[PDB]
Amino acid sequence: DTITLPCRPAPPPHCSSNITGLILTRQANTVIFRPSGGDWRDIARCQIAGTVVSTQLFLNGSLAEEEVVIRSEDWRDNAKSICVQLATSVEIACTGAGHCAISRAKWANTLKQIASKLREQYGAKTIIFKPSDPEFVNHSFNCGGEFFYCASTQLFASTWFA
Ligand SMILES: *[C@@H]1O[C@H](CO)[C@@H](O)[C@H](O)[C@H]1NC(C)=O
Ligand SMILES: *[C@@H]1O[C@H](CO)[C@@H](O)[C@H](O)[C@H]1NC(C)=O
Repeated sequence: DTITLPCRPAPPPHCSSNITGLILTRQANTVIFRPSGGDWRDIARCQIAGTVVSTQLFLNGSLAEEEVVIRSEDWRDNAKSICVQLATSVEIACTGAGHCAISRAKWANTLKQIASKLREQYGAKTIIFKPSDPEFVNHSFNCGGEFFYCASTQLFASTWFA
Protein backbone atom coordinates (compact mmCIF):
# COMPACT_ATOMS: atom_id res chain seq x y z
CA ASP A 1 0.00 0.00 0.00
CA THR A 2 2.87 2.32 0.84
CA ILE A 3 6.60 2.11 0.13
CA THR A 4 8.68 3.74 2.87
CA LEU A 5 12.24 4.55 1.80
CA PRO A 6 14.85 5.07 4.54
CA CYS A 7 16.71 8.36 4.14
CA ARG A 8 19.84 9.96 5.58
CA PRO A 9 19.70 12.57 6.86
CA ALA A 10 16.01 13.06 7.69
CA PRO A 11 14.56 15.18 4.85
CA PRO A 12 12.11 17.87 6.00
CA PRO A 13 8.44 17.34 5.08
CA HIS A 14 8.51 20.33 2.72
CA CYS A 15 11.27 18.57 0.75
CA SER A 16 8.58 16.25 -0.64
CA SER A 17 8.58 16.43 -4.43
CA ASN A 18 7.09 14.81 -7.56
CA ILE A 19 8.78 11.97 -9.46
CA THR A 20 8.52 13.22 -13.06
CA GLY A 21 11.00 10.70 -14.44
CA LEU A 22 14.06 8.57 -13.87
CA ILE A 23 17.20 7.30 -15.59
CA LEU A 24 17.92 3.63 -16.32
CA THR A 25 20.89 1.62 -17.54
CA ARG A 26 20.37 -1.62 -19.45
CA GLN A 27 22.53 -4.54 -18.35
CA ALA A 28 16.30 -13.08 -24.55
CA ASN A 29 12.73 -12.20 -23.60
CA THR A 30 14.17 -10.97 -20.26
CA VAL A 31 15.90 -7.57 -20.12
CA ILE A 32 17.27 -6.10 -16.88
CA PHE A 33 17.45 -2.40 -15.99
CA ARG A 34 19.07 -0.60 -13.06
CA PRO A 35 19.02 3.01 -11.82
CA SER A 36 21.91 4.84 -13.44
CA GLY A 37 24.97 5.90 -11.48
CA GLY A 38 26.25 8.28 -14.14
CA ASP A 39 27.24 11.79 -13.12
CA TRP A 40 24.78 14.67 -12.95
CA ARG A 41 26.18 15.50 -16.39
CA ASP A 42 24.77 12.18 -17.62
CA ILE A 43 21.52 13.28 -15.97
CA ALA A 44 21.58 16.49 -18.02
CA ARG A 45 21.36 14.67 -21.37
CA CYS A 46 17.82 13.58 -20.44
CA GLN A 47 16.57 17.20 -20.62
CA ILE A 48 13.50 16.50 -18.44
CA ALA A 49 14.63 17.64 -14.97
CA GLY A 50 13.45 20.82 -13.31
CA THR A 51 15.46 22.94 -10.88
CA VAL A 52 16.27 20.36 -8.18
CA VAL A 53 19.40 18.22 -8.63
CA SER A 54 18.71 14.53 -8.05
CA THR A 55 20.19 11.10 -8.82
CA GLN A 56 18.27 7.98 -9.92
CA LEU A 57 14.97 9.90 -10.01
CA PHE A 58 13.85 13.17 -11.58
CA LEU A 59 12.08 15.27 -8.96
CA ASN A 60 10.08 18.36 -9.85
CA GLY A 61 10.86 17.97 -13.53
CA SER A 62 8.80 18.01 -16.70
CA LEU A 63 6.03 15.56 -17.57
CA ALA A 64 5.04 13.95 -20.84
CA GLU A 65 1.78 14.90 -22.53
CA GLU A 66 -0.29 11.72 -22.89
CA GLU A 67 1.74 8.62 -21.95
CA VAL A 68 5.15 7.51 -20.73
CA VAL A 69 7.96 8.22 -23.20
CA ILE A 70 11.49 6.79 -23.19
CA ARG A 71 14.43 8.28 -25.08
CA SER A 72 18.02 7.26 -25.75
CA GLU A 73 20.93 8.55 -27.83
CA ASP A 74 21.48 4.95 -28.98
CA TRP A 75 19.34 1.97 -27.98
CA ARG A 76 22.12 -0.36 -29.18
CA ASP A 77 24.79 0.97 -26.80
CA ASN A 78 24.03 0.07 -23.18
CA ALA A 79 26.53 2.64 -21.88
CA LYS A 80 24.00 5.22 -23.06
CA SER A 81 21.35 5.73 -20.38
CA ILE A 82 17.60 5.49 -20.94
CA CYS A 83 15.66 8.63 -20.02
CA VAL A 84 12.18 7.74 -18.75
CA GLN A 85 9.73 10.65 -18.63
CA LEU A 86 6.52 10.01 -16.71
CA ALA A 87 3.13 11.28 -17.85
CA THR A 88 1.63 11.32 -14.33
CA SER A 89 4.12 12.36 -11.66
CA VAL A 90 4.44 10.01 -8.69
CA GLU A 91 4.44 11.83 -5.35
CA ILE A 92 7.25 11.18 -2.87
CA ALA A 93 6.33 12.38 0.63
CA CYS A 94 9.02 12.86 3.27
CA THR A 95 7.80 12.96 6.86
CA GLY A 96 10.82 14.48 8.62
CA ALA A 97 11.23 11.34 10.75
CA GLY A 98 13.92 9.94 8.43
CA HIS A 99 11.70 8.37 5.76
CA CYS A 100 10.17 9.49 2.46
CA ALA A 101 7.06 7.52 1.52
CA ILE A 102 5.51 6.69 -1.86
CA SER A 103 2.23 4.99 -2.72
CA ARG A 104 2.97 1.43 -3.80
CA ALA A 105 0.04 1.12 -6.22
CA LYS A 106 0.98 4.18 -8.29
CA TRP A 107 4.64 3.17 -8.57
CA ALA A 108 3.54 -0.31 -9.69
CA ASN A 109 1.40 1.15 -12.48
CA THR A 110 4.30 3.46 -13.36
CA LEU A 111 6.69 0.50 -13.53
CA LYS A 112 4.15 -1.35 -15.67
CA GLN A 113 3.81 1.57 -18.09
CA ILE A 114 7.61 1.77 -18.24
CA ALA A 115 7.80 -1.99 -18.80
CA SER A 116 5.27 -1.81 -21.64
CA LYS A 117 7.34 0.89 -23.35
CA LEU A 118 10.55 -1.07 -22.74
CA ARG A 119 8.84 -4.16 -24.18
CA GLU A 120 8.01 -2.35 -27.42
CA GLN A 121 11.57 -1.01 -27.68
CA TYR A 122 13.45 -4.26 -27.00
CA GLY A 123 10.88 -6.90 -27.98
CA ALA A 124 11.28 -8.76 -24.70
CA LYS A 125 8.43 -10.22 -22.66
CA THR A 126 9.93 -9.80 -19.17
CA ILE A 127 11.24 -6.49 -17.81
CA ILE A 128 13.21 -6.76 -14.56
CA PHE A 129 14.25 -3.80 -12.40
CA LYS A 130 17.32 -4.53 -10.28
CA PRO A 131 18.92 -2.26 -7.64
CA SER A 132 21.91 -0.04 -8.34
CA ASP A 133 29.67 6.04 -5.00
CA PRO A 134 27.03 6.49 -2.28
CA GLU A 135 25.56 9.56 -3.99
CA PHE A 136 24.62 7.61 -7.13
CA VAL A 137 23.78 4.21 -5.62
CA ASN A 138 21.10 6.00 -3.56
CA HIS A 139 18.31 8.30 -4.69
CA SER A 140 20.20 11.45 -3.71
CA PHE A 141 18.64 14.88 -4.19
CA ASN A 142 19.35 18.49 -3.23
CA CYS A 143 16.61 20.27 -1.26
CA GLY A 144 17.29 23.77 0.03
CA GLY A 145 21.01 23.59 -0.66
CA GLU A 146 21.15 20.52 1.61
CA PHE A 147 21.87 17.06 0.22
CA PHE A 148 20.00 13.90 1.21
CA TYR A 149 20.37 10.18 0.52
CA CYS A 150 17.60 7.57 0.35
CA ALA A 151 17.98 3.81 -0.12
CA SER A 152 16.14 3.14 -3.39
CA THR A 153 16.37 -0.67 -3.34
CA GLN A 154 12.62 -0.83 -2.67
CA LEU A 155 11.92 1.06 -5.91
CA PHE A 156 14.06 -1.02 -8.31
CA ALA A 157 13.57 -4.65 -7.27
CA SER A 158 10.64 -6.03 -9.27
CA THR A 159 9.72 -8.12 -12.30
CA TRP A 160 7.09 -7.45 -14.98
CA PHE A 161 5.94 -10.19 -17.35
CA ALA A 162 4.07 -9.56 -20.60
C1 LIG B 1 9.33 20.24 -5.36
O1 LIG B 1 8.21 21.12 -5.48
C2 LIG B 1 7.34 21.12 -4.34
C3 LIG B 1 6.16 21.99 -4.70
O2 LIG B 1 6.56 23.08 -5.50
C4 LIG B 1 8.12 21.64 -3.13
O3 LIG B 1 7.27 21.60 -1.98
C5 LIG B 1 9.36 20.79 -2.90
O4 LIG B 1 10.14 21.36 -1.86
C6 LIG B 1 10.19 20.68 -4.17
N1 LIG B 1 11.29 19.75 -3.98
C7 LIG B 1 12.56 20.14 -3.78
C8 LIG B 1 13.56 19.04 -3.59
O5 LIG B 1 12.87 21.32 -3.75
C1 LIG C 1 3.47 18.09 -7.31
O1 LIG C 1 3.50 18.00 -5.88
C2 LIG C 1 2.51 18.81 -5.23
C3 LIG C 1 2.76 18.67 -3.74
O2 LIG C 1 4.10 18.31 -3.47
C4 LIG C 1 1.12 18.35 -5.65
O3 LIG C 1 0.15 19.21 -5.05
C5 LIG C 1 0.98 18.39 -7.16
O4 LIG C 1 -0.27 17.84 -7.55
C6 LIG C 1 2.11 17.59 -7.81
N1 LIG C 1 2.04 17.69 -9.26
C7 LIG C 1 1.27 16.89 -10.01
C8 LIG C 1 1.32 17.12 -11.49
O5 LIG C 1 0.57 16.01 -9.51
